[PDB]
Amino acid sequence: VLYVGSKTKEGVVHDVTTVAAKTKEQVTNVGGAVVTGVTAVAQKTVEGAGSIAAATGFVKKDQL
Amino acid sequence: VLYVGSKTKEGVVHDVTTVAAKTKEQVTNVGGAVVTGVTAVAQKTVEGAGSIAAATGFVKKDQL
Amino acid sequence: VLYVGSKTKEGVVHDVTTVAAKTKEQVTNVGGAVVTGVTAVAQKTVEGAGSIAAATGFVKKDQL
Repeated sequence: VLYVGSKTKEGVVHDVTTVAAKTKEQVTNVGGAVVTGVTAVAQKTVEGAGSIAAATGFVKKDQL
Repeated sequence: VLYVGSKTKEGVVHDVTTVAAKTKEQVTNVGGAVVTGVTAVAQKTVEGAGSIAAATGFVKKDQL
Repeated sequence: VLYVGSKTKEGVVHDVTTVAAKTKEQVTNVGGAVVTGVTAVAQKTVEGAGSIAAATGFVKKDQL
């Protein structure tokens, strides 16, 4: 009766490897979003109306 | 009666490898989104109306 | 009756490795968001309406 229960991985980010030698960036930003990098987001549950989950480089401008 | 239960991987991101030598970027952004990088998003559940999940380089402008 | 219960990993970020040699950045930002770095976000639950979870490089300007 071994492992009668779970042995799982839910919403998992592992063994992410990155090797970026050079980024000679002249980044000019005027009222905007710029994303230059490793972004790991692991979630199990997100709920609600109008909800944003794991947004990267986002620009939200509502005339509401 | 081994492994009578689960041994699973649900919503998993693993063994992602990246090797980017050079990006001599002259990134000019005026009121917008730019994304230059590794983005790993692992989720199990997202719910709700009007919900955004795992958005990357997003621009939302509503006249509502 | 071994492991009758859980042995799990829920909302986990592990074994993230990054090697970035040089970023000779001339980052100019005027009223905006810039993100240059390792960002690991592990969550199990986020709830609510209008909620933002794990936002990176975000710009929110509402005319509401």
